[PDB]
Amino acid sequence: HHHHHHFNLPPGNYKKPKLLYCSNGGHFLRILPDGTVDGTRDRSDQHIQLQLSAESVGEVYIKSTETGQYLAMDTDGLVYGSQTPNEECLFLERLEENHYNTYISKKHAEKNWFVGLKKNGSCKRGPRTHYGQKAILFLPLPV
Repeated sequence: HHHHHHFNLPPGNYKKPKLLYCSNGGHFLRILPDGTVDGTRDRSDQHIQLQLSAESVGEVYIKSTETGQYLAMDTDGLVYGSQTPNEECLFLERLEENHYNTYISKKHAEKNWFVGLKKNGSCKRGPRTHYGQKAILFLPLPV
């Protein structure tokens, strides 16, 4: 239910799409049509528009409005874009530092694997992410 994690939730809803802005390097979470996932500073990019949806309270899907691909994290902690929703597509959306949004792999929740962007714009691998990093901090902006 709580998945052994705090339950501080961020404000806001899923009514409209959003951009997931990463504090770390100022990148927007990007889901490439090829299943590639990274971050870009280009506000005009057509693959940064994401529609979040709540499966259950605090659990979301992050889907690309452009491609329809779901954000996901594999068994080895690699983030990728899935054509279909599966257990690797669910994330625990939580409030962080009383301000930001963090996304913890539900499948790998016990290991604290988050979605995160490096200063260079490249995704981090599950095991490389951790509480306290700027890489995991996101700001949902209107498109």
